[PDB]
Amino acid sequence: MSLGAENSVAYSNNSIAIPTNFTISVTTEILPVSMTKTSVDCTMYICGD
Amino acid sequence: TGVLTESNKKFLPFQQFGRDIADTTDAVRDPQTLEILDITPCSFGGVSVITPGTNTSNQVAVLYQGVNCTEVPVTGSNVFQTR
Amino acid sequence: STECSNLLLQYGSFCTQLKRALTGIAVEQDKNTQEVFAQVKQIYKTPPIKYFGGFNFSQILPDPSKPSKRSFIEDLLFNKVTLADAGFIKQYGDCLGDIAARDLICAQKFNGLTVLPPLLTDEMIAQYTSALLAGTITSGWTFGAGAALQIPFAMQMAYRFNGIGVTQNVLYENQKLIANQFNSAIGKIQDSLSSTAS
Amino acid sequence: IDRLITGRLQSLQTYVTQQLIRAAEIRASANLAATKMSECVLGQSKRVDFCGKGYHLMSFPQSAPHGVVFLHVTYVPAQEKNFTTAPAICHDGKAHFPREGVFVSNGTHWFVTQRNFYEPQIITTDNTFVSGNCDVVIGIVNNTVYDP
Amino acid sequence: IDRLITGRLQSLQTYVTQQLIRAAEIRASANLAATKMSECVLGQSKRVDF
Ligand SMILES: *[C@@H]1O[C@H](CO)[C@@H](O[C@@H]2O[C@H](CO)[C@@H](O)[C@H](O)[C@H]2NC(C)=O)[C@H](O)[C@H]1NC(C)=O
Ligand SMILES: *[C@@H]1O[C@H](CO)[C@@H](O[C@@H]2O[C@H](CO)[C@@H](O)[C@H](O)[C@H]2NC(C)=O)[C@H](O)[C@H]1NC(C)=O
Ligand SMILES: *[C@@H]1O[C@H](CO)[C@@H](O[C@@H]2O[C@H](CO)[C@@H](O)[C@H](O)[C@H]2NC(C)=O)[C@H](O)[C@H]1NC(C)=O
Ligand SMILES: *[C@@H]1O[C@H](CO)[C@@H](O)[C@H](O)[C@H]1NC(C)=O
Ligand SMILES: *[C@@H]1O[C@H](CO)[C@@H](O)[C@H](O)[C@H]1NC(C)=O
Ligand SMILES: *[C@@H]1O[C@H](CO)[C@@H](O)[C@H](O)[C@H]1NC(C)=O
Ligand SMILES: *[C@@H]1O[C@H](CO)[C@@H](O)[C@H](O)[C@H]1NC(C)=O
Ligand SMILES: *[C@@H]1O[C@H](CO)[C@@H](O)[C@H](O)[C@H]1NC(C)=O
Repeated sequence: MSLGAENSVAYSNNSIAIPTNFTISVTTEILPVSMTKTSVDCTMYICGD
Repeated sequence: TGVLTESNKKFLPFQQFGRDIADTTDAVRDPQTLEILDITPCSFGGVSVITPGTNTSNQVAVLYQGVNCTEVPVTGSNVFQTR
Repeated sequence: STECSNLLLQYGSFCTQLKRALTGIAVEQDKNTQEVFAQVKQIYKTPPIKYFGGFNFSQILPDPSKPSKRSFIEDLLFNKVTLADAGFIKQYGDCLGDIAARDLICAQKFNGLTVLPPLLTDEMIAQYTSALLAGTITSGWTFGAGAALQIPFAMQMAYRFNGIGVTQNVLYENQKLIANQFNSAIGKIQDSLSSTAS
Repeated sequence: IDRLITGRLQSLQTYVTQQLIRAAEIRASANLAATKMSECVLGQSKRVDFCGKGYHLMSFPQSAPHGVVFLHVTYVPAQEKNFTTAPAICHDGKAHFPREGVFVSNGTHWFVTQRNFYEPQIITTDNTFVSGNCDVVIGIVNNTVYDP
Repeated sequence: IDRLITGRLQSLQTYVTQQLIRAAEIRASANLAATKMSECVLGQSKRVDF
């Protein structure tokens, strides 16, 4: 497997990088909250009348 | 059922059996010739099937888990050895 | 035993849901490791110059001499935890060896219990840790919000000092003292990991 | 009948235990969703990688079958450029540090800008402050500071 | 054989139930570790004792 693209940022002690533009990003995050509510009758499941 | 091999276990002369932690026989004393035999289970392991979807292809690959590539019999010519 | 299997077939599908629960746990472990460590999209690396304003990161950056590219502190942490091999490298080959001292792992494997290897090897976890350290050292917090933006480490520490509520002239007039205190703290981390085993 | 009763009772207890474990997991996820609704939607969050990737601006809830969907609106810097930086400016034996922003240079002249966007400005006593002299800060450069 | 099957099945079910509870605890700790990696390493945190 590949962990990602290899990068090497140009670091020095008197150089800085500053952005000149921007983007507005909309992302989607999905979260469960509740599940199905169930009920079980033993006398009809185990025995059945 | 198993594989019997020669042993170097130091059996005392009054001892005829050797047991395991899970209470199974690891070593036996042969009754005719007084010899000690180690018993091991025969080769086994799990089989996993790697496939794409059946709407894509019917080709499969087989992963034999935890066993070396020289012991699996008793495409598909592309044998590879993973961990 | 065929008779035991024919009697066990009458008990339904307990084994299948048991296997399903164990498979779900096994997938969840790899998901946990991937969601903790694989948080960076690109593998950053440290430039060959090793000056960061007087701060010494020689113990957390990887050492290329070892075959596993791990740092000194990572090697100490890996040596302190006595991790069993857990039957990874062909346990049936090792259990076939004629040794009088029978292991517990051989009994576990012979009684049907198997340990699966993780998806990410320790070298990949070390590579992710190295990429995170290189990005944090050479870009600050920018690499977690887009592209990595380079900045000198003294200016980055002045930004951190402004973040906690201290003026940056406190850093710039006490830079060597702060670097020496950080290096002494890293050396104390060395000594506490080499000495204390709990 | 006793054998069948024991088997069916064991199956029912297995189902109830699995449902309890899944209920604990679903409750943890619902608590996380409630925290994200309280912090992402009802305010602005400074926590990194909470409420989306990037600098968080807004969030919008949407209902879903057995769940919630958050639309996270974030700010991403786009087009970076190289500049020459310095920690302070030496002027009349005085060290000037920026109030908000960073000193940059485009090769010939020095400006002061803000960190997240390139908006250069003339270095002035209004946007800088004076602390100490020039033989303490490492990397200090020489420039005049404008006075209005 | 039926007695042995019932006993070994009960032991296996006990092991898997304990493994499920431990996996839930480990997943909670991994979520905490991922949050600490996102908020401590990738940025600066204002939360006290975080
Ligand atoms: C910043 O980026 C935006 C795009 O995200 C640029 O807007 C584009 O500009 C070109 C040329 O003027 C147009 O052809 C496109 O239609 C624009 N895209 C839009 C409006 O979505 C903008 O020019 C960039 N600004 C700078 C200063 O680089
Ligand atoms: C950065 O710290 C490392 C410690 O990991 C220093 O390396 C050690 O220096 C001592 C001398 O005090 C030697 O005895 C060790 O053998 C060195 N360990 C190595 C090279 O792995 C290193 O000198 C420091 N860098 C500085 C001060 O620039
Ligand atoms: C750095 O930026 C300054 C911004 O003032 C540049 O100065 C101006 O440059 C334009 C040409 O791009 C000239 O027409 C103006 O007369 C200059 N203004 C002055 C000198 O006050 C400067 O040229 C830039 N330097 C570089 C190397 O790009
Ligand atoms: C700054 O960087 C240059 C080249 O990268 C180096 O020669 C110089 O020694 C550095 N400054 C300090 C104070 O180490
Ligand atoms: C039984 O076999 C052993 C070894 O083969 C031999 O020494 C012994 O004399 C035999 N006993 C009889 C009664 O033949
Ligand atoms: C197991 O496989 C390895 C490499 O595939 C090999 O070196 C080793 O000899 C094998 N073990 C056997 C054949 O017992
Ligand atoms: C800045 O300079 C480095 C090294 O000179 C170069 O690799 C890079 O492309 C330049 N531009 C940006 C936006 O980083
Ligand atoms: C800045 O000016 C002073 C005298 O005004 C001089 O001593 C010093 O060397 C100058 N700094 C640089 C970097 O040239």
